[PDB]
Amino acid sequence: GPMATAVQNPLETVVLQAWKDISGADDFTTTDSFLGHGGNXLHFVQLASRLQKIFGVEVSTEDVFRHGTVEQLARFVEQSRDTGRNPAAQTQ
Repeated sequence: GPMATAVQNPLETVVLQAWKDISGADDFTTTDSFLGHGGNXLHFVQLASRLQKIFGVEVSTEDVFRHGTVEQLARFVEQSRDTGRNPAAQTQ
């Protein structure tokens, strides 16, 4: 479902959709955790750089491992996507 599951992130719905294709976890939700649902270490690597494409943001294994959930991934991504470059550039 296009942007069906969106817990305050319109993006998070594409993130788990990748994991469904990568690992095959169809019953993986956005607020659910990869590692809590059972994830394979190399698939985090694949996922990360897969997400990097659809996010347009620099994503490596570190981030998908740290946030644990695609909800918390989209949480930072949507902000990085909105702000673009120059991290936290205030008083522009």
